[PDB]
Amino acid sequence: TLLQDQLQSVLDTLSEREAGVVRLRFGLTDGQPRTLDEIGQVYGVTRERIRQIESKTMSKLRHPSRSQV
Amino acid sequence: DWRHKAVCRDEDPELFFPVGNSGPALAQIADAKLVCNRCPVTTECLSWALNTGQDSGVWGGMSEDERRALKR
Ligand code: SF4
Repeated sequence: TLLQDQLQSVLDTLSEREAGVVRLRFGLTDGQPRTLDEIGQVYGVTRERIRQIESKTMSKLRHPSRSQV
Repeated sequence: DWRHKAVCRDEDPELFFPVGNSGPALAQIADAKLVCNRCPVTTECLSWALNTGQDSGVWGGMSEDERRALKR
Protein backbone atom coordinates (compact mmCIF):
# COMPACT_ATOMS: atom_id res chain seq x y z
CA THR A 1 0.00 0.00 0.00
CA LEU A 2 1.06 3.61 -0.60
CA LEU A 3 0.57 4.14 3.13
CA GLN A 4 3.13 1.37 3.72
CA ASP A 5 5.72 2.90 1.40
CA GLN A 6 5.28 6.40 2.82
CA LEU A 7 5.39 5.06 6.37
CA GLN A 8 8.73 3.36 5.75
CA SER A 9 10.01 6.48 4.01
CA VAL A 10 9.07 8.57 7.06
CA LEU A 11 10.62 6.03 9.43
CA ASP A 12 13.91 6.33 7.50
CA THR A 13 14.12 10.04 8.46
CA LEU A 14 14.12 9.19 12.19
CA SER A 15 16.91 8.08 14.47
CA GLU A 16 17.12 4.37 15.21
CA ARG A 17 15.60 4.85 18.66
CA GLU A 18 12.75 7.03 17.35
CA ALA A 19 11.93 4.57 14.55
CA GLY A 20 11.93 1.70 17.04
CA VAL A 21 9.60 3.65 19.32
CA VAL A 22 7.19 4.22 16.42
CA ARG A 23 7.31 0.59 15.27
CA LEU A 24 6.53 -0.75 18.75
CA ARG A 25 3.83 1.89 19.26
CA PHE A 26 1.96 1.04 16.07
CA GLY A 27 2.86 -2.66 16.04
CA LEU A 28 4.39 -2.34 12.57
CA THR A 29 7.10 -4.94 12.99
CA ASP A 30 5.42 -7.94 14.59
CA GLY A 31 1.77 -6.86 14.67
CA GLN A 32 1.59 -6.14 18.39
CA PRO A 33 1.41 -2.56 19.63
CA ARG A 34 3.14 -2.23 22.98
CA THR A 35 1.92 -0.16 25.89
CA LEU A 36 3.65 3.13 26.57
CA ASP A 37 5.22 1.52 29.64
CA GLU A 38 6.86 -1.32 27.71
CA ILE A 39 8.10 1.09 25.03
CA GLY A 40 9.61 3.17 27.81
CA GLN A 41 11.32 0.12 29.34
CA VAL A 42 12.66 -1.04 25.98
CA TYR A 43 14.06 2.27 24.72
CA GLY A 44 14.58 4.14 28.01
CA VAL A 45 12.22 6.95 27.02
CA THR A 46 9.52 8.80 28.92
CA ARG A 47 5.82 8.81 28.10
CA GLU A 48 6.26 12.46 27.09
CA ARG A 49 9.19 11.63 24.80
CA ILE A 50 7.12 8.88 23.16
CA ARG A 51 4.28 11.34 22.65
CA GLN A 52 6.54 13.87 20.96
CA ILE A 53 8.13 11.19 18.75
CA GLU A 54 4.63 10.08 17.75
CA SER A 55 3.44 13.66 17.18
CA LYS A 56 6.38 14.47 14.90
CA THR A 57 5.97 11.18 13.01
CA MET A 58 2.24 11.77 12.50
CA SER A 59 2.93 15.29 11.29
CA LYS A 60 5.39 13.92 8.73
CA LEU A 61 2.84 11.29 7.62
CA ARG A 62 0.04 13.79 7.20
CA HIS A 63 2.07 16.54 5.52
CA PRO A 64 0.72 17.39 2.03
CA SER A 65 4.13 16.71 0.46
CA ARG A 66 3.54 12.98 1.08
CA SER A 67 -0.24 13.02 0.66
CA GLN A 68 -2.02 10.03 -0.89
CA VAL A 69 -4.94 11.91 -2.44
CA ASP B 1 -9.63 18.61 -1.91
CA TRP B 2 -6.86 21.19 -1.68
CA ARG B 3 -4.11 18.60 -1.19
CA HIS B 4 -4.37 17.85 -4.92
CA LYS B 5 -2.91 21.33 -5.56
CA ALA B 6 -0.04 21.11 -3.03
CA VAL B 7 3.19 22.03 -4.83
CA CYS B 8 5.31 20.44 -2.09
CA ARG B 9 4.14 17.19 -3.67
CA ASP B 10 7.02 17.79 -6.11
CA GLU B 11 9.66 18.44 -3.42
CA ASP B 12 11.74 16.50 -0.92
CA PRO B 13 9.29 16.02 2.00
CA GLU B 14 12.10 16.48 4.53
CA LEU B 15 12.49 20.06 3.37
CA PHE B 16 9.39 20.81 5.41
CA PHE B 17 10.85 19.28 8.59
CA PRO B 18 14.06 21.13 9.45
CA VAL B 19 15.89 19.88 12.52
CA GLY B 20 17.35 22.54 14.77
CA ASN B 21 21.01 21.46 15.05
CA SER B 22 22.46 23.62 17.86
CA GLY B 23 20.30 26.43 16.51
CA PRO B 24 17.36 27.53 14.39
CA ALA B 25 17.47 26.22 10.82
CA LEU B 26 16.78 29.67 9.40
CA ALA B 27 17.97 28.74 5.90
CA GLN B 28 15.97 25.52 5.66
CA ILE B 29 12.82 27.12 7.07
CA ALA B 30 13.24 29.85 4.44
CA ASP B 31 13.71 27.26 1.67
CA ALA B 32 10.46 25.53 2.70
CA LYS B 33 8.60 28.84 2.97
CA LEU B 34 9.72 29.69 -0.57
CA VAL B 35 7.77 26.63 -1.74
CA CYS B 36 4.71 27.65 0.25
CA ASN B 37 4.92 31.15 -1.26
CA ARG B 38 4.30 29.71 -4.74
CA CYS B 39 1.53 27.40 -3.51
CA PRO B 40 -2.13 28.03 -4.43
CA VAL B 41 -3.57 26.39 -1.29
CA THR B 42 -1.44 28.08 1.36
CA THR B 43 -4.37 29.41 3.38
CA GLU B 44 -6.06 26.00 3.21
CA CYS B 45 -2.85 24.25 4.26
CA LEU B 46 -2.27 26.62 7.18
CA SER B 47 -5.91 26.38 8.25
CA TRP B 48 -5.80 22.58 8.29
CA ALA B 49 -2.47 22.51 10.15
CA LEU B 50 -3.81 24.89 12.82
CA ASN B 51 -7.19 23.19 13.15
CA THR B 52 -5.69 19.71 13.50
CA GLY B 53 -2.79 20.79 15.72
CA GLN B 54 0.17 19.78 13.56
CA ASP B 55 2.99 20.72 15.91
CA SER B 56 6.01 19.80 13.73
CA GLY B 57 7.15 21.08 10.36
CA VAL B 58 6.48 23.99 8.01
CA TRP B 59 2.83 24.20 6.90
CA GLY B 60 1.05 26.97 5.03
CA GLY B 61 4.10 29.23 4.94
CA MET B 62 4.60 29.16 8.74
CA SER B 63 7.27 27.37 10.81
CA GLU B 64 6.33 25.23 13.77
CA ASP B 65 7.53 27.83 16.29
CA GLU B 66 5.42 30.49 14.56
CA ARG B 67 2.28 28.35 14.61
CA ARG B 68 2.98 27.42 18.23
CA ALA B 69 3.25 31.05 19.26
CA LEU B 70 -0.11 31.60 17.56
CA LYS B 71 -1.84 29.10 19.92
CA ARG B 72 -0.75 30.39 23.34
S1 SF4 C 1 1.42 25.72 1.80
FE1 SF4 C 1 3.47 24.75 1.79
S2 SF4 C 1 3.18 22.82 3.01
FE2 SF4 C 1 1.09 23.57 2.49
S3 SF4 C 1 0.58 22.46 0.58
FE3 SF4 C 1 1.47 24.44 -0.07
S4 SF4 C 1 3.70 24.03 -0.34
FE4 SF4 C 1 2.84 22.28 0.83
